[PDB]
Amino acid sequence: GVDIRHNKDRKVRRKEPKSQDIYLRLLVKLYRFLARRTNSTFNQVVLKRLFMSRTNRPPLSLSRMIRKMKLPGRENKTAVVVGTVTDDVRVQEVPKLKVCALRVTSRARSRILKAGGKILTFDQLALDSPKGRGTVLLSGPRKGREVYRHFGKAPGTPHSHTKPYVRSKGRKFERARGRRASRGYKN
Amino acid sequence: APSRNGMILKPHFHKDWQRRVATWFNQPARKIRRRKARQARARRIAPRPAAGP
Amino acid sequence: PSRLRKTRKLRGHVSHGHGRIGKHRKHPGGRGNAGGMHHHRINFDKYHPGYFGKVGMRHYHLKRNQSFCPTVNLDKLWTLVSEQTRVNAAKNKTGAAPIIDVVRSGYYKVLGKGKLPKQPVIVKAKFFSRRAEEKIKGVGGACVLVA
Amino acid sequence: AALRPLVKPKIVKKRTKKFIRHQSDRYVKIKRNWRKPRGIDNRVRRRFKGQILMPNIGYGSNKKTKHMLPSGFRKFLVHNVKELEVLLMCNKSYCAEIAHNVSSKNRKAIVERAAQLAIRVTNPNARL
RNA sequence: AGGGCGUGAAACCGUUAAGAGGUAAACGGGUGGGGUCCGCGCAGUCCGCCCGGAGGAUUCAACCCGGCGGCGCGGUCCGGC
RNA sequence: UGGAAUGCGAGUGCCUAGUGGGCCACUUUUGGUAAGCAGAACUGGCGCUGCGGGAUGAACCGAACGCCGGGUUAAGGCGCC
RNA sequence: GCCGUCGCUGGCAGUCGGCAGAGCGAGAAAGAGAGUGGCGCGGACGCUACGCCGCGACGAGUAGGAGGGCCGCUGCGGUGAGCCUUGAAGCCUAGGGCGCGGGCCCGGGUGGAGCCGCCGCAGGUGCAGAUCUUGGUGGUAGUAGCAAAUAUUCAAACGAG
Ligand SMILES: [Mg+2]
Ligand SMILES: [Mg+2]
Ligand SMILES: [Mg+2]
Ligand SMILES: [Mg+2]
Ligand SMILES: [Mg+2]
Ligand SMILES: [Mg+2]
Ligand SMILES: [Mg+2]
Ligand SMILES: [Mg+2]
Ligand SMILES: [Mg+2]
Ligand SMILES: [Mg+2]
Ligand SMILES: [Mg+2]
Ligand SMILES: [Mg+2]
Ligand SMILES: [Mg+2]
Ligand SMILES: [Mg+2]
Ligand SMILES: [Mg+2]
Ligand SMILES: [Mg+2]
Ligand SMILES: [Mg+2]
Ligand SMILES: [Mg+2]
Ligand SMILES: [Mg+2]
Ligand SMILES: [Mg+2]
Ligand SMILES: [Mg+2]
Ligand SMILES: [Mg+2]
Ligand SMILES: [Mg+2]
Ligand SMILES: [Mg+2]
Ligand SMILES: [Mg+2]
Ligand SMILES: [Mg+2]
Ligand SMILES: [Mg+2]
Ligand SMILES: [Mg+2]
Ligand SMILES: [Mg+2]
Ligand SMILES: [Mg+2]
Ligand SMILES: [Mg+2]
Ligand SMILES: [Mg+2]
Ligand SMILES: [Mg+2]
Repeated sequence: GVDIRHNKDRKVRRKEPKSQDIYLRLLVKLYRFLARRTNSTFNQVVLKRLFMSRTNRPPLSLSRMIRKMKLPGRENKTAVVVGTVTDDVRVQEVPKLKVCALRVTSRARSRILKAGGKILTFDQLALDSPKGRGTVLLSGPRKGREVYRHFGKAPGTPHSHTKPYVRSKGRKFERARGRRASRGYKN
Repeated sequence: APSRNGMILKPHFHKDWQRRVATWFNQPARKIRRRKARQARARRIAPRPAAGP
Repeated sequence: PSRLRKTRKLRGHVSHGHGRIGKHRKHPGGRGNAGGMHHHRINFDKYHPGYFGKVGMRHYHLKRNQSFCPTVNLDKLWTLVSEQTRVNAAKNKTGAAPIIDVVRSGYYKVLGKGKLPKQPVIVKAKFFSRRAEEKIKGVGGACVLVA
Repeated sequence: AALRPLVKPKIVKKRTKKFIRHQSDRYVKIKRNWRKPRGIDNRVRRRFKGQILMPNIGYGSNKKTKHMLPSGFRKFLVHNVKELEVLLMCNKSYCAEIAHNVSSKNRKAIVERAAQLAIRVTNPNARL
């Protein structure tokens, strides 16, 4: 008679990626060695974020990378993004940067190479810094998707700013009874 | 009986729609037929443009 | 792939994943949106508020062509015109400001949202915002109306 | 002078009898292949005393002596002479086996090549 | 394969062989006994190194010539991509 | 000087089946003469659960279960079965 | 002792070999680190890293959910210089077995013409029940029965009767 509930005995976190692509698995094979042979936690964090899904590694924009590099102290420091570094078109000035990512879009690569920077991959980042010294690990907006606007507290409920699932917005699409104080009630 | 959360929906399948189902497997054969008719018109009017006036 | 679906694992199981006490009957709670005012009131209150009733005027013969008015922000105003125009506008000492024709690019109204780089513009658009006009006159530039 | 394996451990088996299906004795339509009973008031599925045993995971054999013949070898099905160059190297551990649809004129060549390569055949006298 | 004839299963029936029989038959665990064949078993597996006695090759190490392959921080050879 | 003792890795977001007939038991308690009656409060079981005991047995006592060997008990017993 | 699950996101790219020095189980934040003045050619296994190995605890189950199937059926794209009239599929088997199991492989017989393994793809893909549908066959059982309307007998013939 053993009274431990087996509800939360298995940790449902990932061990291997669900993707069947071979380049990502080779990067996983390299960072499995670096995470267990280096004492740095950087390799463990990068190995963990390689396992995650597409929604868990959101795209990072170029101007938001420029802002986090204009944050002080981290001069001559490389940037490590596990997801994708996409171009942000609403920026004019761009310094030279040392960007490390899986995939960078063509406009962003043209902008970085025109500014005079450097775009590295993860194996080149492991050759440059094995433990990961001189790096700043960044990430995109996790809650930035439209899916998280529907999540949380239910609509039609006081103090709940939640987008309802409406097939088409308009004047006569979920506006009358639960939304007007005139016709019924509002929350 | 709707579940927890989802879009309200109005499927327009309350009529007998299965009698009137226009399958589109005629499509590449009709592309070939339009192509042959267009080449036939182009061979019919020999100096004239194949498009028209 | 029917071999990946759930009907392969449920062979041998009697109720087929639909319960032994309450059987998988055909339509236990009506068809479609049945009883939204009577016995599905709580679901439409908690998840589809405002669904019942009318609000607003009934515009009889509506025209999306008349309602067509696409907007563009000042934050990505320079994406419409090529980059060498920005290079030459920054390079010219005389002050020859570039003309951005917004209707040519395919937008009617110009709204002023983000930062505009410090060089004069001549924005030819159909409609303008007050904040957009203030940003354009604060940077330097003109707001030419066009029909 | 039969072909001895490299190591000969004691192949222990937790159970040797077949897990026959419930009520396979009564009906001829019920086969001896095991199907788990999933009824509400059945005796085998809720483990009454003196009933038919159920195939749990605890009846599994040891990983050292799993899929192992009583001679000490592991089976491998061989179709032709070309599949014996696969097993010439792994000789003392794994053995060969000729398929049922192979004709006798090719079984003779397979047995002769395995006798050259010192590979034990489970059916060396399959047609004659 | 013998004119509703390729292959000819199960339920069921007949014959032969074997075993058994008053708690209806049947089943699970454990043994015992008897048959069917299988191990083509019945003086019992081989594999390396060394010692000793008996034999046999046109043979060992080291040199000569030719060809092939690997490497060269040749600290920094020359020439192509 | 992580400002009582003891113990344990925690927090958080989606999608979501089945269920929405229950029953029994120490204690409290409503109606009823009472009920293996009807209806409640706490907690545990049955339902969903095998096992040893109560001869028998959905709820009682002990105790919860992968497959085995040695030992030892619980609840119950130690004239024979 | 053995099987599986969970956890240590534990360990293994260090097989670094006359281009060599064979280790990081040890109570104690961190280097078997570079410098500068006073004969014999030798060394088992490994590692389908979706793999291998070591520690501990855990193991009931209805409705229900999820994962793994080198479990099974049919067809397609590849693949096995695949199998086959010196015998394919199907079927039977007191034979040898393997896997916890789904099931699978050989030996013997029948059979006479096609069939299968692996990577993927697709479905009309797995039965013990539904007073299930079709077909066939038992106990009943050589049993109920061949009992309404008065009745047949002898000789001869045909004919195997
Ligand atoms: Mg459990
Ligand atoms: Mg759980
Ligand atoms: Mg539901
Ligand atoms: Mg839903
Ligand atoms: Mg035209
Ligand atoms: Mg179940
Ligand atoms: Mg049912
Ligand atoms: Mg379900
Ligand atoms: Mg029930
Ligand atoms: Mg229901
Ligand atoms: Mg339904
Ligand atoms: Mg009402
Ligand atoms: Mg029950
Ligand atoms: Mg025949
Ligand atoms: Mg024929
Ligand atoms: Mg026949
Ligand atoms: Mg009910
Ligand atoms: Mg009720
Ligand atoms: Mg009551
Ligand atoms: Mg329970
Ligand atoms: Mg119990
Ligand atoms: Mg009693
Ligand atoms: Mg008690
Ligand atoms: Mg014991
Ligand atoms: Mg007694
Ligand atoms: Mg246990
Ligand atoms: Mg379990
Ligand atoms: Mg039989
Ligand atoms: Mg034929
Ligand atoms: Mg089909
Ligand atoms: Mg049937
Ligand atoms: Mg008679
Ligand atoms: Mg009679």
